[PDB]
Order: sequence, then C-alpha cells, then structure tokens
Amino acid sequence: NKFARTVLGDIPVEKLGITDCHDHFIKNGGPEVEEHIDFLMLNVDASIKEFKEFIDRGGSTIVTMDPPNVGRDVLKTLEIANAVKNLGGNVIMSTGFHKAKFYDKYSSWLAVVPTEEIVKMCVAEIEEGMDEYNYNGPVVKRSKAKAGIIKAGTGYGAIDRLELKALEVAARTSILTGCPILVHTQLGTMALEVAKHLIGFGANPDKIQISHLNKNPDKYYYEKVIKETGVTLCFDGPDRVKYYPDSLLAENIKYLVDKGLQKHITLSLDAGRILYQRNYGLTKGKQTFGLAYLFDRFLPLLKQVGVSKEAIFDILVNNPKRVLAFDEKRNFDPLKVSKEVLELKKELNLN
Amino acid sequence: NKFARTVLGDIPVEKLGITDCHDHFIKNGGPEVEEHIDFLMLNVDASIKEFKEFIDRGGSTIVTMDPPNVGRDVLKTLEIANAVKNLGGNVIMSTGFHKAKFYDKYSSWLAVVPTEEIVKMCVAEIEEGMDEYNYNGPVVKRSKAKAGIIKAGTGYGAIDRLELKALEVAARTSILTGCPILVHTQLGTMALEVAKHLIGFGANPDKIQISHLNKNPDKYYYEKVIKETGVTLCFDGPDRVKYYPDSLLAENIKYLVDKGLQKHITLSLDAGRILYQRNYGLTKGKQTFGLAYLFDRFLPLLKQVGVSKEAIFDILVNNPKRVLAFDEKRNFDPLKVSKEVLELKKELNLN
Amino acid sequence: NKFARTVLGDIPVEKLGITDCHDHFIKNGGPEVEEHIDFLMLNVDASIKEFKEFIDRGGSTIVTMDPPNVGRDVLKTLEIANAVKNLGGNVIMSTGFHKAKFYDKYSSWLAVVPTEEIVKMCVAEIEEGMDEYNYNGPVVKRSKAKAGIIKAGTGYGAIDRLELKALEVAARTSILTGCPILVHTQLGTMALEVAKHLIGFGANPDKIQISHLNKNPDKYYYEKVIKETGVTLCFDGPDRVKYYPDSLLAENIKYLVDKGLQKHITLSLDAGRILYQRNYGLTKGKQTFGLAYLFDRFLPLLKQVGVSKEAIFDILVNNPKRVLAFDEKRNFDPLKVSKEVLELKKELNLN
Amino acid sequence: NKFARTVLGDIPVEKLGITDCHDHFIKNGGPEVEEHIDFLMLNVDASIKEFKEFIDRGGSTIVTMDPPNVGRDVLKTLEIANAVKNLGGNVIMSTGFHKAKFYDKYSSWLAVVPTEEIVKMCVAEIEEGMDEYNYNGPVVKRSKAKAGIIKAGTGYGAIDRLELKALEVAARTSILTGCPILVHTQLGTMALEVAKHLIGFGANPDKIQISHLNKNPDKYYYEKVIKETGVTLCFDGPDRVKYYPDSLLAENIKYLVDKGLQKHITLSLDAGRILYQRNYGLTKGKQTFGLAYLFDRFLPLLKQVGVSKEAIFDILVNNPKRVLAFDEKRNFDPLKVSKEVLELKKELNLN
Amino acid sequence: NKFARTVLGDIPVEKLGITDCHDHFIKNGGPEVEEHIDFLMLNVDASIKEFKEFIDRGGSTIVTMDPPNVGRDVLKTLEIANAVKNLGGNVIMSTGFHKAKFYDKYSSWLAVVPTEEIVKMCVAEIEEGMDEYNYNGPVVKRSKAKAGIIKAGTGYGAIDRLELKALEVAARTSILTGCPILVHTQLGTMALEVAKHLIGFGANPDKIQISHLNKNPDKYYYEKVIKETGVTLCFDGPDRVKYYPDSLLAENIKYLVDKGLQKHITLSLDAGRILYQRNYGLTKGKQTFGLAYLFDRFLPLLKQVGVSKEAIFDILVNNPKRVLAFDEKRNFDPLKVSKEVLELKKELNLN
Ligand SMILES: [Zn+2]
Ligand SMILES: [Zn+2]
Ligand SMILES: [Zn+2]
Ligand SMILES: [Zn+2]
Ligand SMILES: [Zn+2]
Ligand SMILES: [Zn+2]
Ligand SMILES: [Zn+2]
Ligand SMILES: [Zn+2]
Ligand SMILES: [Zn+2]
Ligand SMILES: [Zn+2]
Repeated sequence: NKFARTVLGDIPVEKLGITDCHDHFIKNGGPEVEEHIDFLMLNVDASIKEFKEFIDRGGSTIVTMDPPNVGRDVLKTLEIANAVKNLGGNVIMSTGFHKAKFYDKYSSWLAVVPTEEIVKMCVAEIEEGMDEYNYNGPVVKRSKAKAGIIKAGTGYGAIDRLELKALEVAARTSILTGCPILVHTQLGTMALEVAKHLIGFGANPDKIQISHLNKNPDKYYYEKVIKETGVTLCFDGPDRVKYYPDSLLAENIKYLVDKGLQKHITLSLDAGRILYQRNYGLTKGKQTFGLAYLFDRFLPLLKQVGVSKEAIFDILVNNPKRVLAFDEKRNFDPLKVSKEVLELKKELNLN
Repeated sequence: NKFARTVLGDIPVEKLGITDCHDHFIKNGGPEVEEHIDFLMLNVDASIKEFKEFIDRGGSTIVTMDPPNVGRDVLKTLEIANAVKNLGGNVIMSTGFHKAKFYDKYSSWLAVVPTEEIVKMCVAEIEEGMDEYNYNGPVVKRSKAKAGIIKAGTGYGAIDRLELKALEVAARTSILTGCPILVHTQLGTMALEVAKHLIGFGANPDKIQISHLNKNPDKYYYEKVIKETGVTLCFDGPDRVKYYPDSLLAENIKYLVDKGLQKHITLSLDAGRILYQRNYGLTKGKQTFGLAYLFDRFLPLLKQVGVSKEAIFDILVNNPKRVLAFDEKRNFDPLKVSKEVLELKKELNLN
Repeated sequence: NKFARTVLGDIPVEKLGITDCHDHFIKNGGPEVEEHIDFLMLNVDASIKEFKEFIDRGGSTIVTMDPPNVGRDVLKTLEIANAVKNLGGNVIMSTGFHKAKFYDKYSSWLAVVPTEEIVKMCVAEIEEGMDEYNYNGPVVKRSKAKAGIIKAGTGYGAIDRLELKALEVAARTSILTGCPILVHTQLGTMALEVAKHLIGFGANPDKIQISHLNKNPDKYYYEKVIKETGVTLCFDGPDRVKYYPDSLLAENIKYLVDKGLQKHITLSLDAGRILYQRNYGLTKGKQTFGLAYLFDRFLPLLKQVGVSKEAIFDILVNNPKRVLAFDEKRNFDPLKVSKEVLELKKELNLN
Repeated sequence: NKFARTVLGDIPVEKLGITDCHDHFIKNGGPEVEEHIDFLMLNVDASIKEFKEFIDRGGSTIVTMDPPNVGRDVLKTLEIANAVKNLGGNVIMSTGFHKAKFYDKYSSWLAVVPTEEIVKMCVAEIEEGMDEYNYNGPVVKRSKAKAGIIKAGTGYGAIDRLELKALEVAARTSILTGCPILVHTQLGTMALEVAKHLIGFGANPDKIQISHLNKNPDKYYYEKVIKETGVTLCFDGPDRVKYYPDSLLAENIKYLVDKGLQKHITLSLDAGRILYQRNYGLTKGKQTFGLAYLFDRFLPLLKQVGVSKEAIFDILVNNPKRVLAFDEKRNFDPLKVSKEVLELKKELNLN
Repeated sequence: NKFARTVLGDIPVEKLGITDCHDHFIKNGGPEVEEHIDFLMLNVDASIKEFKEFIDRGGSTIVTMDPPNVGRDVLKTLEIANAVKNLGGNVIMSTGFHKAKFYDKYSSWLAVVPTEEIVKMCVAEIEEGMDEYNYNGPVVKRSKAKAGIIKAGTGYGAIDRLELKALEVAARTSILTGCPILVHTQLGTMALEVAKHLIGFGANPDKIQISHLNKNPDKYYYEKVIKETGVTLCFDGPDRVKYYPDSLLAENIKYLVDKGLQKHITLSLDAGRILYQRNYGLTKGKQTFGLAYLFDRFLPLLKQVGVSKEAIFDILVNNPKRVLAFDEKRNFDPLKVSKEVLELKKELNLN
C-alpha cells in the first residue's frame, strides 16, 4: 500500500502515472529572479494551459521542485493543482533548500539556525502543512497542503559546508517522515559525493534522485554513480541547446539502458525560465517549446536511438512510482552516520 | 522620569550623554553587503576600540540603526556593549525595516505578511527581546536584550508601497510601545512626506528622527520639514566628500539654528562602511577617519561657522535625550488615521 | 499676431498660457530605453491624469521634446492632446534630433544622409505633418498633426560633429519654417557654443531655448550666455536631488532676475523617467512627485527666495509666448554662415 | 537558364563556382557593433586581400549576409566586388532582416510598418536596387547594385513574433521575385520550425538555406530538418573552438552524407568578427585564420573523415548553384498559407 | 639663483613664466587606460598644437604629472618639449608614484621592494635620467632627460599603507635631491594628513603642492591645510562640470585670497582625458575645450568675482617659481621622523 504525498493529499503510487520529476510553474520572486528576470513566472492561466498539454500527451504528475525560500508559491501552485485535478493531474511540492549561492552565508537561517531546528521545520511542511509565507520570516501560516519531497542543492565543483548542512537536513527529514529526496547538482558535478553523503547519514538510496547530470555528459560517471550508490538520476536536458544537444542525452540514456540500469533513470523538463514553456512563451509574444516537447520530440528520439518501450515505461512510470513512494517512518540515529561523513563535517566546521 | 531602552537595559535619559544618533559597528551580511563588500563589517575588537575613542572624546551613547533583516547582529553588538558599559557607553538597537530595495518585492515577509502580524513581531523586539536569528526565517530565539528604536526607510525620490507599509509598522509599534522612530531617506528625498505619513498614522512627531537630509542640502526644505511637522533631522555627512563637503552641512546647520530650530537637529556619523571608522580602516591597512573625527574636526567647524556651544549641547545631548525617551504607551485606532494617508494606501493597494 | 504650432493646429500665442517648455508623457522604445527600463513610458491614461493635474494647477501648454528617433509616439501623444483640448490643454511636438550618443555614428541617417535632405525631412514634419513611423525607416506615413519646434542635442563637455550637423539642421529648418528651436545640453556644458553656432548659422536668438543649464549651476555662466547671445535658458531641476537641491536652482534664478535677465528664462520638469510623474508613479506602486510639484512646491520656493510676481509671470507665460511664436519664413543663405562656424565645420570634416 | 543576382548583375549559375554561402567583409556600425567592438569591420583593402586568398584557393563566390539595418555597407562592398571581378570573384548581397534582438521591439520599422509595405521595400532592393543608406531612415538613395538573397533571423530557443513577421516578409519577397532565402538561427535552435513556416507561407524549400546548425551539433536533428522539409543547411564552424571543435562538424557532415543527404548542405566561414580573417587579423597585429582555412585545413579534414569528393563538390558548387538560383516569379496568395502558420500568427498577435 | 629641472635641462626659475602645474599630453597605456579608453592619449602632433595655444595665450611651462608606472612616455614627451622649446615652452616631468589603486597590492614593486631601494631609483630619475622603459621591468635604459618633480597619490577618504610608503619615498627623494613634490588627492580628501606626513618625514612645505582640492570645495578646509602646514594647493577644475561649476572654484579662490593666502595657490587643467584638450578633441571629431580655456574663460572669471591681478600673477608665475625651485640637497635622518608618522607606520605594518 505505497503512497505519494501530493498537495491535494496522499495518493496510491499506482495513480502517479507518467511523471515529470523536476519542473516548475510558479516562481514568485526570490534570489533566482534576482539573477535574471526570465526566472519570474507568475501566470496561473498559462501554467494551467501547459499542464493540460502535458496531460493531453499522456502525463499525469508533475513534481515542482521549488524550496520554500527560492521562488515557491503555495497559493498559486494550489490553484494549478485544483484546476487539473478532475483531469487526473497531480502536483507534488517540495520543502528544504537550494544550493548555498541562494542563501546569505552570514545571516540566513540555513547558516545560523541549528540543524535540529531546521529539521523540525521541514518535517512540519511534510507532515502538518507548508508555510504559505514560505519560511520567509518569523510569521508562519500553514496551508492544508503538505510537501511530498525535500530538496537540497550543491554548487559548481564543490559541496559547501552549508550544502552539507542542507544534505543532513534532507537525510534526517527523509529518515523521519519517509519522504523522497531530490538534489540539484550544479552542472552535474559532485553527484557521487551527494549520494554518498545522503546514504552515509542514513537516507534510503531508493528514495534519492539527483538532478542535472545531463550537464555533465559523462556516461562512465553516470554508471559509476548508479552502480556505487543505487540512487536515481533525474535528467532534464531536452531543448537546452546552449548546454548540450538532445542527441547527447539520448545516447547517454541508451548507454545506461544497455548496461542494465534502466530502473535508475527519471525524466523532467525543469522548465524554470519563462521561455521554457509554450504557453508562458506566448505571453511573451514568442513561439517556444515546453512540456509537450518531451512527448512530441524527445521520447521519439529515445526510440530512434534504440531505447525500448519497456525502458521508457520504467523511466516515465515505474521508476517514479518507486522513488517518490513514502518509506515507513524511522528514528534518526546519529550513531549510524558514516565515519567519512563525520570526518567531513569536522573538516567543514559543522559541529 | 523618562527612560531610553539600551541593549543592556532601560536607562534614565540623563545617562544618554552625548549621543551619536545613527551609526554602525557590525553588519553581518544581508542585502547591503550584496551591493558592496565594504558593507561587510565583522570585527568586535575593531568596533570596541572605535567606541573607546568616541568615549575618550566625550561620547556615551551610539544608536546602531540596523534593522533585523539588513546586517543586524545581536550577539556581536552585545559583546561591544558589554565592553564599554563600564566606561559609561550605551548602545541602542533597532527593530523594523530598511528601504524596499532591500526586500524581495514578491515573497519577502514585508510584502506578504499582514501589517498587524508584522507589528506584533516588532513590538516583541521592543518589549520581550530581539530575535538572535534576526527574523530571517521561521525559527526565533529571543535575546534578553531589547530594541530601543524602530526603523523605516524610503527610496530615491519615491515612497514605495512597501515602505508606506513599513512606515505604518513603525508608527503602530511606536504608538503601542512608546519607542522612538528613525527613518532612512534616500538622498534626503521625501522627508516631508515621511514625517506627514507617520503623524497621520498617529505617531508623535516628538519621537521621530529623519536621517540623511545632509544629502539634499536645501536649507529651505530643512526648515519647511521641521516647521510643518515638528520632527527632528538627524544629520550624518561629516567626512563624506563624494557627496558634499563638511562646510555645506556646517552652514546649513548654522542657518537652522539662526532660525530658532536648534532643538530639531541631531548628529551621527553613519559609519556603515568598513573605511568609515579608524580602527576598521587599520584592519584593511589604511589610515581613515571615524567616530573621533566628529569631535576632532566637525564640531570645531560648527563652532567656526558660528554655531554656539549651547546649540551644540542641544544637538549632542538635549535633543537626543528628548527624541530617544520612550513615550507613554497608547492604543492604536485605525479610524483616526488621516484621510490623506488612507487615500494614499488605497492608491497604492495597501488595504 | 503670432502663432504656436500645436499638434491640433496653430493657435494664437495668447492661447499658450502657463507653459511647461520641456517635458514628456510617451517614450515608446528607442535608444533611451536601452539605457534604463525607467525611460519606457507607455501609459496614455496615466499621462492624461498627470496632464489634468497640471491644468488644475493653472498650466495650459506642454512641449514634449521627443525627437522622432528617440522615443516619439505621434499616435499616443495625439490621444493625450485630444483628451485635454477641451480643458484648454495644448501639446507641441518636436522634430529634429537628440545628442549623438543616441545615433549610430557609422550608419545612422544622421551620420550618412546629406544635410539638405535631412532638412527637407524636418521641414516636412513642421509643414506637412509628422511621420507616424517617426523616421525609423524608409516607409513614411504622415499624420495631420505637425511638429511645432525642432530639437538638437550636445553631449558631455563636447559638441560632436554629428551634433554640429544636427545644429545646422535645426538652424536651417527654423530659418525656413519660422519654427522655434530647443537644444538639450548634457549637464549644461557647451551652452554658450550651442547658442553661438545656431546664431552663426543664421538662426534667430529669439527662437532659441537651451535646456539643462540647471545641471551646471554656475550663475555667472548663465548670465554670460544670455548677455552674449540673447537666447533663453529653459531650466528643469525641481525634484532632481541626485543632481542638485531645489534651493540652488531658485537662488540662481533669483540671481538672473536681479541682473535684469528675467525675460530669458523658461521652466520645465523634464519628467522623462517613469518615476518623475505622480500618476505614472502610482502604476509602479509608488508615491512620487510629478507635474503639480511645479505649482505646489517649486513656484512657492521661487517666491520665498524673493523672485517677483512679474518675473514668475514672464518665466511661465510671456517668455514662452515669445520663444515659441513662429518667425516669418526666410531663405537660408550658406555663404552667410559665420566664419567661426565655417572653420569649425572644416575642422570637424563636415564638408 | 538559371541566374544568380550579384551586385554586379545577373550571372548564369554555372559561373557561381565554389561558393562561400555566408560571410562578411564590411560591417559598418549597427546593433552588433554595439555588442562588441570586434564586429566593426571597415577595411576594404584587408577585405580585398582576403577575397584574393579565397580565389587563389579556388573560390569564386561569396554571399555577404548583412541585412540593411545590421552592418550592411553597399558602397564599400561594391568596392570589394569591383576589385575582384576580373579575377573571377562574385559578391551576392542581402536584403531583409536579422534576429529580433537587433531591432527596437517598440518603435523599429520591423515592429511598426505593415508587412505588405516592408515586402515592397525588400522587393525593391532585389528588383530596383539596394538603398545606399541601408533603410536606416526616411531618405532612400538606390544603388544600381541589387540584392540577390533575403535574410531573416530567429533568436535563442524561440521565434519572436517579429521574427515570424520577418519570415513572412522573406517568404513573400522570395515568392514575388524568385530570390533565395537564408535564415540565421541562434545556436541552431528552431531550425525545423523556420523551415516549416517559410514553406507554410508558400516559399520554395529548394530556395531555402538555414545557417548555424553547427552550433547545435545534433546529427539526428540535422537529418530530421532535411528529410521533413527539403531545405538546405548552410554550416559555418571551422575555427570556432569556443563553440565546438572542427572534428565535430566534420563527423556530422559525414553522417549526413552517409544518410544520402549531401545535396542539402552548404558551407561558409561566417567570418563576421575582425579576428576571423587573416588580413583583418594582421591590421590588429595578430596571426589569425580566415577564408583560406576552409581549403588549407577544413576540407582536407572532411576528406580525412571520409567525405567523398562528390559530396564535397556538391557542398561547394552544385548545392549553391541550386539554392542561389532565382525561381520564376509568382504571385503571393494569402489563402495558400498553411493553417499551422495562420494559427501561430493569431497566437502571436500578428494581424 | 634657483633652478627648475626641465626635461631639456635645469633652467633659471625666472624662465618658468606662466606655469600650468598639473597636466598631461601623453598617457601611453598603463593602469588608468584600463579604467577607460579615454585615458589613452598618444598623439604628439595634437599635443604640440595644444601646447602652442597655451603659449599663444601667454603660458610657458607645463608640469606633466605622470609617474613612471602610470601612463608616462619619456620619448614622446621629449618630442613635444623639443617642438616648443624655441617658443620658450618648458616641460617638467615626474618620477614617483600614483595612488595605490594603480599598483598590484600583492606583488608590485611598490608593495615588495624595500623603501630604500625605491628611493635610490627615484633619486636616479631626478639626478641621472628617467628610464625610457619607465620602471616597468628589470631592464633600464636611461634618458638624458631628468625628472624635475616627484609624485605621490592618495585614495578616496583613506591613505593606504602603500601610499604612506610612496609619501615616504617622495619625502626622502625630495630631501636628498631638493626636488619639489606634488601629491594627487582623491576627491580632495586626506589633504591635511598628506601635508602633515610629508612634513613629519622631513620634507620642506615650501616644495609641496597638493592637487585636486577643487573636488572637495570646502573653503574652510583649504584655509586650514594652508594655515597649518604651509603647503601649496594646486587646483584644477575649470570645465569639469560633472564635478563642480567653474564659479565654485572661483569663489573659493577669492575666499583664500581675501584671507591673505594668495601665495599658496597654483593652477592647472589636469587635462588627463582625451576630450579635455581642444586638438585631441578634434582627432575624435568633436569640439572640446582644453588649455586655452584657462585664459579665455577661467582667468576672466577669477577677475569677475574680484580676484586681483596681483593675486593672479602670484598664482600663475610667482608661486610656481617658488614651489618648483630646487632646494639645496640635505640628508635624510630617519631618527628625525615625527612620532606621529612613526606611530602610523607601525599601525600600518610598514616596518
Ligand atoms: Zn536545479
Ligand atoms: Zn529546477
Ligand atoms: Zn541609511
Ligand atoms: Zn546607516
Ligand atoms: Zn534632455
Ligand atoms: Zn527631456
Ligand atoms: Zn548569423
Ligand atoms: Zn553572419
Ligand atoms: Zn590626479
Ligand atoms: Zn593628472
């Protein structure tokens, strides 16, 4: 009797269906918008339209990976989820943290608040309800919607002490609530160490997804991470030509499948800029691709390069059915934390 | 029987002595540091040495104007206060807000949390204790030290809707607790309108300082603001040549005193960059001026252009003793808010 | 028996009334918007409201100084004019050019097209109708509305060769049509030389206004320019604190009046950024000053520093009535251009 | 009996010879130069020397792809063409448009002037003569030289509404005059959609080249575009290491040849920065590669990876003889435009 | 029998005539040019013509204040000097250093080489001949031309430890050789301390000029510096409207003269950007002001505001004849350095 926690309540995992495991609709301000205006995405109407295209093509579930302090909007996302619920659409929202670059290293709550206290706060979003004020300040107003996954983030070619902190937070929260974990890696760097640290803390590899490996297109590395740790690689990459062509990802996915690793791969669009969805594009007077592109162009390319229907079905349906399912709750035991992790925490002044 | 609220406790106002009404020692990250590395000031020893030169010269009290989310550091500022208390040094800390530039207009708590609830949070800093975590997230740990003034801020040539919200917060908190108010203006613009709105909300002009008028060196405007509203103008500007020479502030002050407005003037250094203090300067391998310059150079210049010792004594001692003294508490009545302010809030979508 | 040429037709100069000699409402794209998004001003309703406030205070005429290739929008500006005509509002539009910084120095029509052909195009806007496509390409579609002044612009501390060319275009078009001229100077530099070159070309000093001298607050210079050339100084500057305080402009205007030069001064707000008007400011969620500030704040300051009622009446009414009045048409004789101007044109490679 | 339209007149296509399908010599100002001084290219002598090296290696024709408003220089390009005509050199110039980013979205003639009128202006450059003033304003002075191709451009990962407008201008101009079309794509994105839209408007796929696919090195995509639409891919990329190594392009071209697609490929250097030509390089005191590199290095690399001498002959000679040849003139019939295109124009607010 | 040291030899001070005490003609690369292309000044012919206008107006001597590492060009400046010597023109060149901003703080020779060794190098330039390679590396090739003054520089609102070192270098060189000193202040800040420090090292106030006080227009400050130290203030400022109007400097000079301080003022244009000279301006296709403006515009303004002809003769002729005259050689005794200076060197880590 396994379940996934959607903003509208817990569902049996058999109801996940085809799942986009890392995406966006609303990004309401926050540090990312600070980097470029294209990250501001505030249109419920355009988001609903895009979600309906995804559903038209066969999809059901979208995991919106915005942590409370970086863009997340509970109220507007709830509007979307309610608009598509009668159509079979599901939304899972996230608690937790993004990479350190997005938090003030001197005075942010990630930096200053004891880990145990931050855990209580992320547990509360998984089990009681998400803060409608997104943990922006001292006033909290909890939604009835709960988060169903927790996030952490690592930076370019380095795991910052605060990132190791957030990973500990992810692991403990997952340990305590049973919830899945997904981690943003920057250009697909430090993926192996992210998995190792999470597992070293006590997290279940079965519940771990690592995003953005597409930006480090090293098929050997992909296979190493999977075989050494048992985690799952959530790829984005389709229609991101300023990074890498679609063909590059299709062939690296084929390799992993040929090596028997098809149960450890999920897909996403990570459409987290305004021009990365079709309907959002229209609001900007532009023709752009969005969620339908996955079905209209990328999956056919997977088939063309020789990935089987069966492996595609694992990627879209069975793998997410597994990695997003809640585990049973457990106690967190500090004495089970690996020595490698403890020694790193000491080196990084985290205790 | 009036008192001022210092971080070490309430003191009779006769103990304030010569008072620097707007300054800094610790700025611990935050949005300002984002603009320039020089805003990052993290040295308690350097701070204490500088406070001791200020005291050596005759000073006693420094009001550190850092609102919780912009640079404020309760723990480190307490270290500084404790180091000089036995020299008769006093530190007053601030609650409230800075100008809107420093808050995410979409998702910050200033933008999203109801005024009433923000007021509760600022009142608690004045009456229970400041959050050691500086209100930068949902976990709060209150210090024994309380804030003794509340801040608001306005931007260049404009009062943003969120700054009008912070001004209502400042007025409400002040009304409820009796605490003084100090408002940052940007280049000394909108000073008149800040005064008017605060009074319109029901705040006491006797408790209101407006900072930075020295950056809009308009003697007629100074006089207008003081005569029309009865607030106090807190000038910084000594050793700020990239803006205006010391002589200009000296002459403008001479004019106000000659007009009979000496009770409406306070002074400060606003040394909110690392090269604005002597001891901090030495930590970056430079000779720089700081708090002692007020006495060694600027007051002699005041005397030189013809400001009397009595007027100087009001500026440094009697004025602060008045405007920093807590008022008798009142209840806030929203129906007594002025029609001009009600109309503005409607126009800015605040109600 | 003189007329001014408004976008709704020529009017007796007695109908000009209180005139704002340099301002803006619509800035639709162009080189300025490239410098900052605040230069984009596209709101007809907000413009009309601001215009009505100006009329409410006693104003009648506004001269929108937008050359065709820099922001001008004939269609939207006509909407504003028609909205206020029944209130006695007048709008005068501009042909000609901005400072060289706004024109490609290699390939723009300013750089490349022979002066005589450019003159014909500017004459045509004065005498047949403004291009609704604003001279931004090879297709022209003329409005029934004609321009009633021509602009040129000079840059910081320099008159560029293309700017001398635009000065020649201005002088020739004014000579041929009788139209007035207004020149933008950058920070009030080169104003004397602008005056001299135009007169050198054959332009009537009586038709020439030079803007932005307020940004070079040198009373002796103001006096020199007026006494040596007889042109008119159009000041902006109220509520522009980042440059200079209102008080400085007032006192410099008092100086000029005291020297007998009150017939050579006009006033303007030059509200050419979106936060420089009250109603535009509301569209961005801010309280700001705009056109009414001239009457509510700056004119009373002029009185307060001692400028006579007659001088204010000249500045606001009689001087605009003189400088905006069309001259009798003349022919331009090139062999009559001053020797100073001829030599400079050789030096700058303009033949 | 087919001709190509060179700046020196129409020539039998058999006289095209080896053809560089996308290159540059003169870039006189314009928006690109605004991006980087390196785009400014003004040296006729250096350009003629480079052209002579190209001829010395066996080249004959160079298509210079500068649309009127972005860099184009009729006078100087004619100087180049006249200097090499007796050496067998041919120059073809372009009318039409660059990508939207290079035009003011509010006030540029692309934005504001009705499509039909723009078409007339582009047909005129093809059939009467190019404007020596490059359509940079309201004065036109036609050269005897005519353009022999029309350009459009699309931006990164999107076709802007104005770009769809320029594509319609390109299709209509080609249908009306018979001229060929070349489209800049940004990083090789949206190539398939560009092809379908042009075709949708009624353009002859046989007349269509699309540039920059080399920047999206996806052999499957290249193949899809060619097979589904019949257009021709004009690659640049030799000696552009900051994007991709020569080897990648060579291997992708080999792939296309192996799949039977060798008739759908042309080559170019797109030497549109000053350090992308040997002789221009010399003027800046640098050793750099230029046009000769095509023959000295890249074509030998194509042989090395196994591209047949026939495929290479097709790429350099036969394919350009087909794609650059004028079609018989036709009438444009709006009712023939595809439903997909019509629906998109509605979605983009283009009627 | 005093002499000044020009690049063509020692001259009797009576041959100085009207002397521009801080200016430029050639700025050949260096750290300044890295800040803005406008600092690049390479035109000997334009420089000569400008010098000739200066001479035509009555001027004789120009002190070019470029220290060896920042822009200085011995070869080209000699060309200029040689072209005007027969017109009675003199060029004095400089040794020493600019402000610390222009030297690598970690590894520049100023940072790393012991003070004593640097003094030897600067002494060599005054006494044997300037390095034609400008001390920009290990290979030295001395000109027959000697430097006739030594420079030092201080930064904004601070004297950097490396600037104190350079001040020590300046004092020691001056004490050893008798040469005069000129110090650039940044925005006219720290002028008092520069004076005190040089004096505390043992330099003669009679030989000291401090530049750029015009950027800190505080008349009381000017008087304090002169009255307390006896140094000379070298003003630039004419036609630098982006800082301050000419009228401000004229009035502040009038003040100093009225206080009996006319012997302590020199003048200069500091035309150290390419548009700050008339002839250089012409090479850029612009009309600009330069050296002649001193005589045509600024000196008449001085008279206008009431500065006497005798005060003006001092500023131009008598004062430079005093401050630029060599002192008799003396010995440097480090034991005689003021306690204030010793104390600061310890605080700044300079031992
Ligand atoms: Zn991510
Ligand atoms: Zn994402
Ligand atoms: Zn402030
Ligand atoms: Zn401050
Ligand atoms: Zn202007
Ligand atoms: Zn303007
Ligand atoms: Zn291109
Ligand atoms: Zn190109
Ligand atoms: Zn300098
Ligand atoms: Zn200089």
